[PDB]
Amino acid sequence: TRHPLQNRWALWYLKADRNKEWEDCLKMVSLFDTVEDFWSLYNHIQSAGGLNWGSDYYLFKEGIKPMWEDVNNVQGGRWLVVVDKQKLQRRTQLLDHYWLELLMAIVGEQFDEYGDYICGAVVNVRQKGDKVSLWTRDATRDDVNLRIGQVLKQKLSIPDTEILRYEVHKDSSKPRICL
Amino acid sequence: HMIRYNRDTLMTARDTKRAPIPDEMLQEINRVAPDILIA
Repeated sequence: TRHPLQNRWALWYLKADRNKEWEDCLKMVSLFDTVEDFWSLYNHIQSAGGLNWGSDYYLFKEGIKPMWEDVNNVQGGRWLVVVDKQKLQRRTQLLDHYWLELLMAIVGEQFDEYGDYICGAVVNVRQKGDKVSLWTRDATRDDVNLRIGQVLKQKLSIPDTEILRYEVHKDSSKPRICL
Repeated sequence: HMIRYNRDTLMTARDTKRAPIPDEMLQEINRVAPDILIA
């Protein structure tokens, strides 16, 4: 069987190593461009919830480096979701729900007519609070980023109560949108 | 021009998947990230 994806995606893995710099812990694990290979990959690697504290997964379109300085990210920003309210297994379960729902929404091109503006997704597994982020290309496009944020909240069942922040990458070196 | 797969379609494809992981993928995971490999 073969269900081709609109885009070819690269999964990256940041291995926590207290002795090494970010760039020296990051590895491009695999590229994939079908539904089958997406699930083969996801099925055979640790879920976000099974990673050691300090680890990251990144999923970015092929050719986009998972760093804000990349030409495809530099004028862009991210929607940020922080997972820090719940505890132990409930927090872990919510983290895994957010990450996989996000990955499905991305590779399945579910962000209405704005898929060209999606760069990638990032999960940071951290003892103090996990972070799940959706990175977009152009921080000046409020129309794009607002709609993308709405879909994000819908897909991940993020309550109207919890307010998501869209942060501009450049400013990180105060949210532009709150939702 | 747009290829889309909704949630139910993707999940159904996972639930009914029987084909194994391509060997090239498995070997790449083992090469660069053996510690996250599940089998």
